[PDB]
Amino acid sequence: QVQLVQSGAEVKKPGASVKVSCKASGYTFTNYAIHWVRQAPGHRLEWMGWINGGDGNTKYSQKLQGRVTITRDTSASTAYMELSSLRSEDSAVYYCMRAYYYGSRGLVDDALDVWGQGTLVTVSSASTKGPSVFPLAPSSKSTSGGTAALGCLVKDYFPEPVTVSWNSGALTSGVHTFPAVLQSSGLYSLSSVVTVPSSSLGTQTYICNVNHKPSNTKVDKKVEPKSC
Amino acid sequence: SYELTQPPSVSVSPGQTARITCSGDELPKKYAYWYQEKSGQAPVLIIYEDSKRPSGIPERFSGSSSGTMATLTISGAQVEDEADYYCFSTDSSGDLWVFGGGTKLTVLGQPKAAPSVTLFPPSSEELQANKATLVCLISDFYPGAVTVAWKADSSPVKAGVETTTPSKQSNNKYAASSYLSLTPEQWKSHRSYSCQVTHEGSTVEKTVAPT
Amino acid sequence: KKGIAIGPGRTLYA
Repeated sequence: QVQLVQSGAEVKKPGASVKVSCKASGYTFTNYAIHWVRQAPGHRLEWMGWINGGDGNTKYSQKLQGRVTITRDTSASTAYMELSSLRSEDSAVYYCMRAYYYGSRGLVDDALDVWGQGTLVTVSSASTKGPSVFPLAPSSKSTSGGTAALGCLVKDYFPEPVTVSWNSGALTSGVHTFPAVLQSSGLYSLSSVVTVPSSSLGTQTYICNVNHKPSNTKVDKKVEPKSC
Repeated sequence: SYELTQPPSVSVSPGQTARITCSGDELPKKYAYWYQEKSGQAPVLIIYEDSKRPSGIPERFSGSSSGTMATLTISGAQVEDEADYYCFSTDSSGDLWVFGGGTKLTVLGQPKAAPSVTLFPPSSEELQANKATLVCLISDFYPGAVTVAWKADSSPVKAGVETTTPSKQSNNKYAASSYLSLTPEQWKSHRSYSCQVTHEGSTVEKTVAPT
Repeated sequence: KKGIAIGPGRTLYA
């Protein structure tokens, strides 16, 4: 029931500012505090700051004091994080996490490990490139009896990431989303493949939902078997 | 300015008990919190308030704190426990939190695993877009090293190949991708294309042909 | 002994 939903991924230039939101639901927003944690894709976790849902008081990391500003909107149940003067060392996944305790006596409800899905911001001066989506016709050479492998190919996009859904989220069993390659052109390309029963080939509808937030692009590609 | 110091990496054998420490000057009068973060996933709170364990965490995880040193113990670890572990506590005033450096746990003696290979030919839509891409997927192999090679007919491909660095998946195995970008003329001319996957001496070769 | 850190300015000490 308790949930933290963050805003989508963004691209910024060196020197600009990024602002990520964090909408809370399932609990009294003013009783808890909300942390902010950043982590480079190949480095360690870093604590940024936290803000009270009711007081609004903030305590930032001494590394980020002067650049970061954490706010909150009680009427919207949403906390915000803004980081200015972005440099290449800021390319990271940004999370929001609810504090363990609430109230004046520091109690806990039916949860205490609540993390948002994460927002990957990428500071760069390169061009924002949209993705191209191509269907991967179902194949049966990769066996498991009565199972076919079909998917979608997301080609030439920048920057990361690209999230791929299947049938608007109704298909999760057997969904394998591979990490993207870094081509010599500077663009990325990944593939998302799902394994389905062979009896559903030609009767069940399969559509992949490609979402590239850095370019405001969404593609729903129908995946049908080949017609030879 | 406050810091929590963790060992950079610890190694353990299956069934053995692994100890991951965390030293901090305010730990005598401040609680400690532990997080498990596997490769490619979000951290998970496994230990809160020095010793307490949240619901859903296996009982083999436990923690203790004494003096300026907190400790995380994993009794009888398996391959699933192979991940990074971070420390988490506050400073003297208790208004700012600090994460530890991160301890990488490694379980020894993991069996070899043969990779599965899947190769898709270029789609008819992409050929209409004056492009051609061959995707060679590799999954479920250990260790995380693989040698991918492409072939035009029977000769090695001279250009147009990109291969990912092998990354850990859910079941603590590895997966990789390999793409061969071609033109419609090259794909329609040669008799066949193949991606050769070599892992621990063994070799798997999948071949596709135009139309 | 040890206290908990609720929020900024909110800290139940020893």
